[PDB]
Amino acid sequence: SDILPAIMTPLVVLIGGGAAMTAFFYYVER
Amino acid sequence: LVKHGGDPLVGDLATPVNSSGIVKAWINNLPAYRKGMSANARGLEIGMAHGYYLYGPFATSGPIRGTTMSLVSGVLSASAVVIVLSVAIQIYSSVSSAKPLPSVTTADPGSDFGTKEGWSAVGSGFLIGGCGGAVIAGVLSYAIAAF
Amino acid sequence: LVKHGGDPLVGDLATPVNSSGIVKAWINNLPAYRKGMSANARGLEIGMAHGYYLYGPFATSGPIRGTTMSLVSGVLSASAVVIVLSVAIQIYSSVSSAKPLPSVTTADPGSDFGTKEGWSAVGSGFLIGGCGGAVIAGVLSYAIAAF
Amino acid sequence: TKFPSFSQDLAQDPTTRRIWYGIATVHDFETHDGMTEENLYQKIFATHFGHLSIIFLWSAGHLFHVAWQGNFEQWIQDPLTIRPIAHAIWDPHLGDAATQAFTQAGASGPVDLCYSGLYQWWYTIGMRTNGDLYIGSVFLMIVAAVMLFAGWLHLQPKFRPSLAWFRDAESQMNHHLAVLFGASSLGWTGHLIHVAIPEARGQHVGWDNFLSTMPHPAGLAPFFTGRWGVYAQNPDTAGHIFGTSEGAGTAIITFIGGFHPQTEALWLTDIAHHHLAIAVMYIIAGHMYLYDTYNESLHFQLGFHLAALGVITSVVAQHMYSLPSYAFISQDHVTQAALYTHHQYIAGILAIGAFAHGGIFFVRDYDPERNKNNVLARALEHKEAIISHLSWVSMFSGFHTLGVYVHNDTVVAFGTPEKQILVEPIFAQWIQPFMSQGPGDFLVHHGIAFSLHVTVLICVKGCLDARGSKLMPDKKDFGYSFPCDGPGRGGTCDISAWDSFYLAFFWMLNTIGWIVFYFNWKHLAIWSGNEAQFNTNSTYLMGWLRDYLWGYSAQLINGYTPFGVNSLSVWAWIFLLGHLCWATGFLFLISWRGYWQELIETLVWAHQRTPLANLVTWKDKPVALSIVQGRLVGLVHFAVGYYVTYAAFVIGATAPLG
Amino acid sequence: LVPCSESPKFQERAAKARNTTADPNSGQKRFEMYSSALCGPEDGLPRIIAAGDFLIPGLFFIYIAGGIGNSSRNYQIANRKKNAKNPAMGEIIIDVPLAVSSTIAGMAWPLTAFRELTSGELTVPDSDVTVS
Amino acid sequence: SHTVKIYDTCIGCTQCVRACPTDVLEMVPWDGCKAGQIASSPRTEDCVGCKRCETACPTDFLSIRVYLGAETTRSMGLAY
Amino acid sequence: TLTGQTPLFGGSTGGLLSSAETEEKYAITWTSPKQQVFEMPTGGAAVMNEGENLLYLARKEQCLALGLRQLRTKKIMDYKIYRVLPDGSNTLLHPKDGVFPEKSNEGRAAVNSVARSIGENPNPGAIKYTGKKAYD
Amino acid sequence: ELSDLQIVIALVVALLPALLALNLGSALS
Amino acid sequence: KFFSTAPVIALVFFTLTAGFLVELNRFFPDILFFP
Ligand code: CL7
Ligand code: CL7
Ligand code: CL7
Ligand code: CL7
Ligand code: CL7
Ligand SMILES: CC1=C(C/C=C(\C)CCC[C@H](C)CCC[C@H](C)CCCC(C)C)C(=O)c2ccccc2C1=O
Ligand code: SF4
Ligand code: SF4
Repeated sequence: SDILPAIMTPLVVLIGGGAAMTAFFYYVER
Repeated sequence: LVKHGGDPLVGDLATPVNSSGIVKAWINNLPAYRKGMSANARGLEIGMAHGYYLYGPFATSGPIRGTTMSLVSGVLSASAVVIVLSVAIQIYSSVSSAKPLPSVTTADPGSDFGTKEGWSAVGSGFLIGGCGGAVIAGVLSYAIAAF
Repeated sequence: LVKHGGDPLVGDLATPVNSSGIVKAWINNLPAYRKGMSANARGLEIGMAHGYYLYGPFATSGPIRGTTMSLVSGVLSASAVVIVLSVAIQIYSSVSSAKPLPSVTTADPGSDFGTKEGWSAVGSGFLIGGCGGAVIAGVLSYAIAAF
Repeated sequence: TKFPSFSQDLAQDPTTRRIWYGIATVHDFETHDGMTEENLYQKIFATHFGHLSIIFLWSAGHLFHVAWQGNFEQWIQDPLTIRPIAHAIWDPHLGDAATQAFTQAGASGPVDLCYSGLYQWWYTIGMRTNGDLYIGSVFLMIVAAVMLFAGWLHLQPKFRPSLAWFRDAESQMNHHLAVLFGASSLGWTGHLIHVAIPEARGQHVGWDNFLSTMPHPAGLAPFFTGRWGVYAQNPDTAGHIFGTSEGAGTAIITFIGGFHPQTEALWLTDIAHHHLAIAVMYIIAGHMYLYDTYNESLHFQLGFHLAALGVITSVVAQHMYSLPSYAFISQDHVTQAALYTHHQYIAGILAIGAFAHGGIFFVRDYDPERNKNNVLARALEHKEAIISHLSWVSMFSGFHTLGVYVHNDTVVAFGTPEKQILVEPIFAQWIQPFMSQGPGDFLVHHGIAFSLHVTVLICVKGCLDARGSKLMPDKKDFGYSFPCDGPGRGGTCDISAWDSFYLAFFWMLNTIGWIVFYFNWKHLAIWSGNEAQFNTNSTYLMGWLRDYLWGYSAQLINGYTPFGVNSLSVWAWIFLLGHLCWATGFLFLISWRGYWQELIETLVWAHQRTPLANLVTWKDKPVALSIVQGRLVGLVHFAVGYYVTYAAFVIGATAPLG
Repeated sequence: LVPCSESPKFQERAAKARNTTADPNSGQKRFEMYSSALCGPEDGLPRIIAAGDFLIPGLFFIYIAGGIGNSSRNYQIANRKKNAKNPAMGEIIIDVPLAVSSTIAGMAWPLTAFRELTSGELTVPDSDVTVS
Repeated sequence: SHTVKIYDTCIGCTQCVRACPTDVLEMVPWDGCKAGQIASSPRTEDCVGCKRCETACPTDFLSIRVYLGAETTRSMGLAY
Repeated sequence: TLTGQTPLFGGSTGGLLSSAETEEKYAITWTSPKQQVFEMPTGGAAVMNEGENLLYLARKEQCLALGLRQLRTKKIMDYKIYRVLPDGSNTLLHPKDGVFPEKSNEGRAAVNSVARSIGENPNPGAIKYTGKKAYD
Repeated sequence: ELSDLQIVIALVVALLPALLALNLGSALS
Repeated sequence: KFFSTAPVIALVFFTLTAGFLVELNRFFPDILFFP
């Protein structure tokens, strides 16, 4: 779990940010 | 070639740039507008064109450029961008009600953009096209380099 | 969070696992169930997800593992599995009449599964998605390994 | 469109204003559609559990990261040369040069140096291994789990507290004083005596052996009988090294005074004594224990509590550098500058927040009939007077301070520094941990005085004129935040009370900026040994520009050069990010809505008329941000910029020096 | 903190001095004058302590400020008594006779202040003072 | 939309109504004042909020007061 | 059915956008003595034809700006403003009574007239959680 | 010095407030 | 009339006050504190 940074960071920033932005988009556009 | 206003009260001016024959020919026959395409087809062509185009900036300009791995960057980057656009199409369509309105350039836009069905079709197209585009451009880059 | 029976005569208990909000949110928005997707799109997402997942066991665990050829095994294996599932969808749809029934978790399943049209669409999606998934996962495995 | 659920006015807005105003009003529960005071208090109640869960997961992150990625162990071994570490950097964008440069404090990979004195604080309170931290972290995640569980359970109607439990504020006040403050204070003395002080004296206390261990040999016998003497045992020798047996005393409660010489910090024993005393006083006062308005208005309550936390955090900053209570934090200059500047800026935010909610009170909650002749009624009775006086002391202090600084600049420029109006701070000498207050210190103190005056001038002209004025007699009608009353009466831009919070945030930043500027320049001077530099050059403003800003910038801005990166690269960059953010604030503060609304009209045209692009359209008609949103985004940029720039500069100034 | 004479830094400053006025001796004259005041040992720069330093020039300043304030006030009274409409050619255009009379009655404000304070002539009732 | 409320002290100068660019305001007959008129605001779904009305009103504590809320296409003044 | 001749205008970009179709146009119809030239509110110069002229504009303020500033200046006070929905519902707005709102006419109620003067409006403190505004 | 077992447990614990935050957030909406 | 007007009146007055203070400073040396 030295690599956990290289997984957690893209997951949270890119994937989570993406999913968050998508969800907030649905939320404010529905 | 002169500027004139079709329906003068509407805020659009037919110009040699929006209403010319050569232009109308090109615009109205691009896969967004071209008549008699399945939405999926519209998307597959738009996708392929963009994926293929998108490969280049990424492969050429990015951080690992020059190296062999640049081709892989190019393809994955272009495909990532296409996946993000695929998401954009899905979420757009999810919340979109609006239909493409007839314009000076395109008298009959169509329904493929303007129905949730249409956009889903277009997006499925666009995704497959785009990632295909990007892969094809990397394959061709490797091909031409080798040859 | 308590167990209760919607339509108590039906053999379906609402539980925190089948009727919770977080769960209903997830399940009803998975591409099987998500509203406003073309069947093709449903399939393309299900496919991509599974192809991409399927690459891993095959590449990691199979007989030629560790070697470079393992990535190719992974992709072809996952794609083979997807082709077999594609066959399964076609033959299933061929002989299927049954429609997804409304359940506790999914009040409006939809028609994309439940019409021969829907399943053919989904299968075309699923195939392209799955083999794409598998290829993408091999491409990314090569990419990350190189980087 | 559904969002925002709570406000139909907005939800039916066909524009992008609906999304912005939604997010802006999403926590003004009072103004939500069909919000009864009962539901209001219940909602508020649950939110607070959310906030606290956040604070705990925040703390949790601190401990988790320092455990996993920190150098806390290596640091406890060499706490004066090892740079303590905040967390790992994983950033795919770093070049090899920058990974090398951020590979610091003997870390395998790229790290961020910590500058919150968290290492010092944890060493002081006894933590000595990554295990202690990891357990703190997992514990605090579980605490947050509990606090979240709590807010959930509470909002559930089973345990939904009715208006009663909140109407009982007096009970809550007494409880806060004793059951919370007093209890936790002596509990903390518990921790100190049982774990902090032992571990300080080189004796390991775990959770499994403190039941075994007794803090004081004479402990039980002293307890309840002759407690004062036994507790004051052999005091720790000056020889004593922190976390070693060498010179270890046995006293657990003392009044030794001054600072432990090894760590240059307040004696743990003195702190334990302090807390025991504080606990006794608090519990006693609890047992022992504007009324109308304070209970009526939650705005009055927050306002009061913000003004409170304002002064408290100011004094925390003022005391935590003069009277260091953490081991080795006095020697870690960057951390001490960082913490002072941090807490002072948070002080200024909490202060101005006080006056903000003040004005909100005066436009939402204050009934003039309800309180016939209260303090507040008298305050409004002669607004023109309170304002004229604050105005006068502002113009006075201002004219003279600026005049003197400008006089000094002029004569020093003309090469006759003799002629400077150097005024000695006599009263400062009389009162005087305390550093030499010269004529520089005098002038800066008056600067800060003046600026704090103008700040309160503004954020009271705000909360007083909120109800109205000759220019707008009935402001209470339009409320706290609204653009203007239009160009009607010579023009009414920025006439709202919110506008006064906006205009006063600038002064708050100016004031705290002068405060932390003075702090940091003084301290950099002493920490370089050139206290002469401060003393000689602090009397004219070119000295501040040349010696403070110009002079201490060099390291920071060389963080990255064409020649290469060093560890200060990330700070040089943040420094610029803050300049950019600040300046971006000027875009919104200076250019006002109409310019933009015309421009955006043309972009709406271009979009609708562009083939291929026209296929997609907005759901929400694009509009320029609102008048007030312009002011707000302006201010948030200006503020964020201000803070980020100065934080970068504080770190980059102090770090190379040490 | 110590007489400038005593302070060795001040003597250094005195040796090499910049002449403000045309006359060569302005620098030396300035330092000689400044010798009286107390100056900090390290700096050797004259300091100001809150009677000669601040109180006396404070008094002079206040006299002049009171003079100019009083003169303006007197001229305002002259404005509101000279004509039915005070502003028009009463403020924009300055009546030199009224102004010079106001100035002459100015600088007598210290004696005048006692009379003004008596019966609160200067202050106008809160009731009268226009405040929304 | 913006609520336009006309208060007791309307001296019926007809200044507001001539100001309003979306003609929200109609000068109606009223026995309350010497003017014989008052200001009425029927068409407040067309109130942009310019407050040219308030700007034109000459009464101290102007009778015409516009109160901005629930912005619509017609308030926000959108061609598009 | 709101029939007139469109003023001779070469076309602009200042005109109706998608909202004209999607939501609601407006139309100003006026009687011109002469074929004179007037500033188009969209930007430009158009020449009103002899007699009834019909102009489709995008908001009421555009219509009432042509009318109040230019037509009324040319002494043309025959202009009528119609909200036009997509279905073709033409609804006379501006002279709803047939008389300019500045001139007092009967059968026009006092709307949003407030009894109490500005001074006497209630404080919000009092009315907190009633859902009544100060002006209301 | 911090072992993988510990990193995992920390994550699994942190998952608990995550679920409960989702729950409380839902409630407050 | 021109003399009455603020701009000219003030111009003369301040060109006098400024010159007066300049002249004072010209004659008397740098005065930091009252002697
Ligand atoms: C976030 C801070 C940042 C900023 C503001 C920034 N960069 Mg970089 N940045 C670049 C350019 C750039 C530009 C032009 C630019 C201007 O705004 C910026 N950047 C700005 C490239 C050199 C580089 C590549 C990024 C890269 O490849 O991105 C993809 C680029 C694409 C998809 C856009 C191409 C635009 C089209 C050509 C437009 C075509 C018009 C056409 C006529 C229309 C008609 C068509 C038809 C009808 C005829 C990049 C980097 C890179 C990074 C990173 C981290 C950054 N950046 C960072 C930034 C790479 O690693 C990476 C790095 O490795 O650097 C070498
Ligand atoms: C036919 C006799 C046979 C049997 C009974 C058998 N193997 Mg093998 N077998 C394996 C395991 C195995 C298991 C676990 C298993 C148990 O029944 C068996 N086998 C059994 C692997 C070691 C290996 C790999 C085969 C290979 O990788 O197959 C693919 C594995 C896959 C697609 C299944 C993975 C299952 C998922 C992970 C389930 C996860 C679900 C998830 C929790 C749900 C939630 C998801 C989300 C919502 C969160 C294999 C071999 C292999 C062979 C061969 C010939 C065999 N076998 C043979 C057999 C390989 O060459 C090949 C050889 O190379 O060996 C190294
Ligand atoms: C049984 C009716 C049928 C016929 C007659 C037929 N296919 Mg298909 N068929 C293909 C080829 C093909 C060829 C070259 C061919 C005639 O020459 C046919 N087929 C003909 C491949 C391109 C393609 C994938 C490979 C394919 O399945 O096998 C390759 C084809 C072979 C060697 C030629 C023999 C002709 C067989 C009668 C087809 C066998 C299909 C069978 C149902 C599945 C067998 C097991 C399978 C998992 C491999 C295919 C599909 C597929 C299906 C299905 C259901 C079919 N088929 C069905 C048929 C997939 O979904 C599946 C699908 O992925 O596509 C949508
Ligand atoms: C599981 C325990 C954990 C906690 C409590 C925690 N982190 Mg980390 N975390 C970071 C910040 C952080 C903050 C600000 C924070 C404070 O709340 C925490 N963390 C807290 C960044 C330093 C870095 C960014 C990558 C990234 O963020 O990693 C994922 C982090 C996760 C799984 C922890 C989630 C738990 C937090 C309690 C959630 C806080 C929510 C907040 C209270 C609600 C309000 C939102 C607010 C925006 C308004 C990071 C790391 C990282 C990890 C890991 C494993 C963690 N963490 C773990 C944790 C990276 O690999 C990775 C690391 O290795 O980087 C090298
Ligand atoms: C800054 C001074 C201030 C403080 C400290 C403060 N308030 Mg208020 N405050 C509230 C409560 C409150 C609480 C519980 C509280 C706790 O202490 C405070 N406040 C405190 C609610 C009653 C009410 C609800 C507010 C409101 O509804 O909140 C929603 C607003 C939100 C979601 C957006 C906020 C965005 C931030 C501004 C910008 C953050 C920048 C970020 C760092 C990114 C940087 C990038 C990177 C480089 C780091 C509120 C009011 C309001 C104001 C104002 C001006 C304030 N406040 C001011 C303050 C309203 O007008 C407003 C009001 O509605 O008045 C009529
Ligand atoms: C620049 C500027 C603008 C224009 C700026 C605007 C309209 C903001 C521009 C949009 C920004 C870039 C973000 C909007 C787009 C995001 C992509 C939205 C994401 C969130 C969605 C899910 C809602 C103003 O409107 C304005 C108003 C008043 C005073 C000053 C100014 C001002 O300075
Ligand atoms: S905020 Fe803008 S609209 Fe309002 S008064 Fe100021 S300039 Fe006019
Ligand atoms: S509110 Fe003013 S403009 Fe309107 S009718 Fe009354 S006096 Fe005339």
